[PDB]
Amino acid sequence: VDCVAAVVNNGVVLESDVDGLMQSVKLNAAQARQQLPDDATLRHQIMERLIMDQIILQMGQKMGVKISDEQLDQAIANIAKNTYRNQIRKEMIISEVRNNEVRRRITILPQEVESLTELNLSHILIPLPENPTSDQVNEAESQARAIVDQARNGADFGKLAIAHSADQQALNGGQMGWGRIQELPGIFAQALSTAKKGDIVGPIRSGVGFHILKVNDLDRAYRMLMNRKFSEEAASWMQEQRASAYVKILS
Amino acid sequence: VKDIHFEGLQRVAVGAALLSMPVRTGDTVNDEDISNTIRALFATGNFEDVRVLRDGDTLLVQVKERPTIASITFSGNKSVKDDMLKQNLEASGVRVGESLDRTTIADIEKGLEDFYYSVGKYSASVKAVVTPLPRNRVDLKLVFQEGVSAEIQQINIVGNHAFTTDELISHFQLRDEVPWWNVVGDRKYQKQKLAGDLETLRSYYLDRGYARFNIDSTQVSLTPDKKGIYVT
Amino acid sequence: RYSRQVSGDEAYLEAAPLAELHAPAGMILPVTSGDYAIPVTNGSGAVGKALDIRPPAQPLRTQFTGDTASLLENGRGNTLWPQVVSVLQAKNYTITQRDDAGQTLTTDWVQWNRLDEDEQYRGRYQISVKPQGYQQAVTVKLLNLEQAGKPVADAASMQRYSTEMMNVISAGLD
Amino acid sequence: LFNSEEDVVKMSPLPTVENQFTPTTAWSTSVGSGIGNFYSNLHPALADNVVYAADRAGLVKALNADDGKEIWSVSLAEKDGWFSKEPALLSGGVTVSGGHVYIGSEKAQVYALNTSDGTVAWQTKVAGEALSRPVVSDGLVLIHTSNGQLQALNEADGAVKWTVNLDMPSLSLRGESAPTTAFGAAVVGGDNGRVSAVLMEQGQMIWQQRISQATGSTEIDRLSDVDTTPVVVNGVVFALAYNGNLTALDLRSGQIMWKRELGSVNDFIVDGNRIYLVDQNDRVMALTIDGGVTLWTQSDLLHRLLTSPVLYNGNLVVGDSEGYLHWINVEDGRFVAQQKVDSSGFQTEPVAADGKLLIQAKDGTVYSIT
Amino acid sequence: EVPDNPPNEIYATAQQKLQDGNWRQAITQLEALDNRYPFGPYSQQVQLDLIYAYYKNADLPLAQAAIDRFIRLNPTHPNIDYVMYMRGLTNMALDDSALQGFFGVDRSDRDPQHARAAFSDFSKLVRGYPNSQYTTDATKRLVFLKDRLAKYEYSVAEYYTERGAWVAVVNRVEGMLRDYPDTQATRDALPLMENAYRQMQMNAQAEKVAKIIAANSS
Repeated sequence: VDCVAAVVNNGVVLESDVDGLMQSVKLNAAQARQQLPDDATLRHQIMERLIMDQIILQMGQKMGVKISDEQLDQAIANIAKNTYRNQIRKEMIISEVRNNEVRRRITILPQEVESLTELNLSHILIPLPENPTSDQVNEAESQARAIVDQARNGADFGKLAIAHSADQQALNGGQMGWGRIQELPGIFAQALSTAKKGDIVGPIRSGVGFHILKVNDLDRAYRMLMNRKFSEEAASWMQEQRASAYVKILS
Repeated sequence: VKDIHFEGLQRVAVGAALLSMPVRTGDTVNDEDISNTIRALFATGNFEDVRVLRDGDTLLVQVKERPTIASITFSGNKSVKDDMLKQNLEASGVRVGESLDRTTIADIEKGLEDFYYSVGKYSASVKAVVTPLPRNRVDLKLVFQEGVSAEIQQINIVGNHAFTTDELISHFQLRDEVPWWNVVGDRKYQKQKLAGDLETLRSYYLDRGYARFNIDSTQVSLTPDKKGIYVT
Repeated sequence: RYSRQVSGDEAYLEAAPLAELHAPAGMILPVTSGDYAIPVTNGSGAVGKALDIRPPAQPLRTQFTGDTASLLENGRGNTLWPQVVSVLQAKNYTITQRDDAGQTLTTDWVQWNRLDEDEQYRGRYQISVKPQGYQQAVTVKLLNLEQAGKPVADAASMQRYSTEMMNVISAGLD
Repeated sequence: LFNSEEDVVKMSPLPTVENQFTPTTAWSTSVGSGIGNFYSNLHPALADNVVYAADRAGLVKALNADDGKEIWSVSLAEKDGWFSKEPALLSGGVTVSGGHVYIGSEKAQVYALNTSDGTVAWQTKVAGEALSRPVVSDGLVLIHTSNGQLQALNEADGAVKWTVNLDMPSLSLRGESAPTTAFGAAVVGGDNGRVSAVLMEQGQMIWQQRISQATGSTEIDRLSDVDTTPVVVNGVVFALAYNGNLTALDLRSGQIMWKRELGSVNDFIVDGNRIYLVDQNDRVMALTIDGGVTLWTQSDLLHRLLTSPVLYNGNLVVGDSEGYLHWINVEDGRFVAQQKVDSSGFQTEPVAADGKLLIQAKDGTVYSIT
Repeated sequence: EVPDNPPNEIYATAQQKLQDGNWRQAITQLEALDNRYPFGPYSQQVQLDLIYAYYKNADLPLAQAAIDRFIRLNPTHPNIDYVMYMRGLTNMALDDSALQGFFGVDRSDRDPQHARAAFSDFSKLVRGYPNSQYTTDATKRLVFLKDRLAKYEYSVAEYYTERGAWVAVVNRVEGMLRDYPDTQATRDALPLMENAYRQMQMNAQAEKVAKIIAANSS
């Protein structure tokens, strides 16, 4: 019964693809000791993930020039130490157009106009549209307060990150690896000043949505700025692309 | 493959339906192949809902047909004619007797907004209503809201030391103000009337031996209110 | 009648024939433009009220090449002959004298077409022999002399009508 | 009368009041009539504890502050033309410099007056009709006419020191843009859609930058002109078009950093690190300046025909065409109070030179809000 | 008004109402189903029926519009000779008033602009399709049109004789000779030519035209 889960412009949102997504995320959580969240809203989260995948796929797949595959074989061989191989290529082609389009929007001045440690931190996104259609910000603030409080109280992290986030890293708990104070968006200098490893960090106001940050751990300048820039402009671009779209639930 | 047949083919040619999808008969059937051919069903876009269902008996496919337009109506178009709107939708590939593209609805509305951009109704809103009909058809209600159109605030000729401004404005076609006791015209700016008015003004000066007189320029300005128009 | 004839005016038939102007000796006639020039064609055309001004019946495999009614790509073409027999037993309720099935050759009897327009009953017999031309099992009808009002009239226009009755019905159901 | 022939347009309803603290009208002093249903930028001036205002008729009022006392008034109407009673037709916003005031008219004549006595300094002919408020700097004054000609007049006596030609498309909006000065350079935005920085004292243009979207879905409308006043701070220039591109760049002919798809004609305010503005369609947005990323947005009211917002004692204040005036919290965009202060309506930009707020009613008189 | 019904029964009632002879509701339902389904296989036959219907009811301008539309959409339809013939027939029959034929006055000198166009259409038919069902009738009608045009030309020349503008009558009879040297009108009008040449004493050609007349006296 692989029916269509949603109507998304031209293509469709199917059931086998969400099945594959659930299988992959749950097996990875089993391997990586990440708590397996209850499939009450996990179904809808995976469905939303696939829907945004399809919309970002329609914007760009029809354009550009696909990608080669031998480099994919080499990369997966390195990462090792025909159903599976299909999803391996799609995440590269979807990121290729994503990596390209965000660069086109943002322009870069020479770094010398900007004059001149690594930390592990997680991120959670509350999807707020261009304007609160149902005044979501009103409830958004209440949910943000509740969830940051629960994070303080000592709840597990995979469940909270999975619960109702929106970004692509959210599946794996939303950890962004090691970052320094100057690869993070220009709104978290005060947040990193007023933070510590493992304590509470208040939610932050933003156009895209509030963000929950948990301190999980503790030539260059071009990438120093590029990381955080890329962050904010890619987030804004994906939000705007999602908003200007036609998606209908089917069930 | 033993048996293949499609539902809801009231107007659909079976030959096209079988030829579009890859598998026909006599090939292996598994989940990835059936999913791929389901994707290939929407390849033309001529469908709205096609799906595969789990059965131990042969094969069966559910299909829902795209509605085709039966008629179009334009209720709410006080100051314009229905037939021109019909021609406009004719040009935009929305000819009556075609599949109703629900995706394009916003573009259709916006195109009609640009159509009222010409007349002078700028704060207008058009809404679409979709009514299904038997035989799986569709009728369209086009609701038009022509709110308020542009109005000339004042005509301002500048630079003159022979004739007062009113003595000059009195002999144009477009008006900035009308007597309160009389109703014979409105301040409905038209792009064509500007050139005629400039010709009139040029004649008015030049007929009394102001030979060197010429226009420095003309200026039409819109207030960011879509109700006031200024002319200099 | 006002159904199958030109407008009531008929005074053009008695048109005086054209007498070409001879050229006297010593001089010739001027050049002709040829914009109003009358050619010569074959006769045997219905004139006056006799001409049948009625739109032609376009068949609706729909062979329309005169008597040629050989409709042919469906692999179940054999069962179309009993399917045509359904049209005979039911529908028109007509019958066939020598209706071969293995040879797929049916000799349907002469029918009686009468659909308004003061039309005398038309008796048309067809050769319903089903070929296999350029496709799977085809079916063909080959008409013959048709009685109608007269003993037999086989005008070009009426032949298109007589074939059409079967062409409409046979395509209509089968 | 013709409003009956047309069906009423759609307007967003008013939000909740919850007036936490209620200021009032400090004084309802009267300044002639109002500008009515004419679009003009004629805000009054605050100068050394007195106020200066005018009206389209030509009346100009100098009034005492802190009370509705009228120090003096002058009828600046035309008294020497074809009838010696012609309408003055004043539109240029008031300007103060030293003991002198500069006023602009939609009649190509700019008037300088002397303060404290009502005496007329002089009058000067300027190309095109003046609509932008004069800007005074370096013993000079600059005016942007709605003809495409930036013009400079000598401060001391009035003289055409230089002009700069600008490009004008066909159906541009009002050419109401006031250039601003920084380090001997005047920066402005024309109706072409391109901003320009120009060296003073000779008219030598320094650089020009294109700030506009694509050609739009069509050519009709989709106007790309810029009229909001560019803002220079920390050597950084901010400009904003009609369909709009938030263009921030470096003063030393420096190039753009970021662009965003927001347009407006109402001026924005830059304070500390925050940008505060109300755009076209009348939604209020607050952003940053390190990257210009959006901080928050509010669209509870929509198409309510606001004014240019103004900061005041910690929170923003915005007018309305209806006469409502709203207080916006600096954080979250929460309301503080809704003041039905006047029924005529608010059109012209406010002034907050001191801790005292003064605002002009479009069809009425000025009002002081505490 | 008319419900959206399958093309089957709407065409069936079209056929049977047309066979009945009632034409108002016939054209009504034809135009209705023509507007509704401008894609069905009926379209060719629908329009071929509608042209006949417009002709029979004398809605001739609309018949000409529809016939131009039909010619435009398929210029090489297998049975276009019929529609061309109908074009000529409508165009000719549009030149009748049905009252001057009551009283017997012949309309041979009224506005001959429809006659010319009908002639062009019939000539085009006979040129292209000399082996179709509409040959002899076309030839007879075309002879009639040629004689009518000749009659009009002779009428104008005769009036200019009464007025006494002999250059004009000379030119008109010369045009007769070049364009219709086959009808009775030119044979009758040659004496007007000889009279004209004798009037300006350009008689040197008067005897030439005199031989022209005399040679075919019998």
